[PDB]
Amino acid sequence: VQNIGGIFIVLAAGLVLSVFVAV
Amino acid sequence: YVREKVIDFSKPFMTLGISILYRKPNGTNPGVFSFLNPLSPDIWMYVL
Repeated sequence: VQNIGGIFIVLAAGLVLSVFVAV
Repeated sequence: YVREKVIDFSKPFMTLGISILYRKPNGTNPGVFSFLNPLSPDIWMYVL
């Protein structure tokens, strides 16, 4: 997680929520 | 001027001045990695 790498955790959380919600 | 008092000169047969000497400052080696990924490659493999 760098100076521009702080969005990756939010990306991973959004991807987990998008997997879990859709079917 | 400090040499004018002690010894004498003729006319200057040519005119000179003080100049600055330095290397020709290129310092430039552009490459694949500098133009492709100047950032951290860990960020790039995280994007991958």
